[PDB]
Amino acid sequence: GSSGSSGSGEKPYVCDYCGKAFGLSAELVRHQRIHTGEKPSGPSSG
Ligand SMILES: [Zn+2]
Repeated sequence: GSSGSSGSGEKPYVCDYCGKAFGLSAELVRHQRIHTGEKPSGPSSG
């Protein structure tokens, strides 16, 4: 039962769907992907 991920600070680019924080917009966009799943070309989803 491991735990503890202290390091990521409050970022200006935080998602609303789930509520994730991202320092760079790119990180936020690529993330939103998890929320938008369509035409999945290849076994990749978790
Ligand atoms: Zn999200």
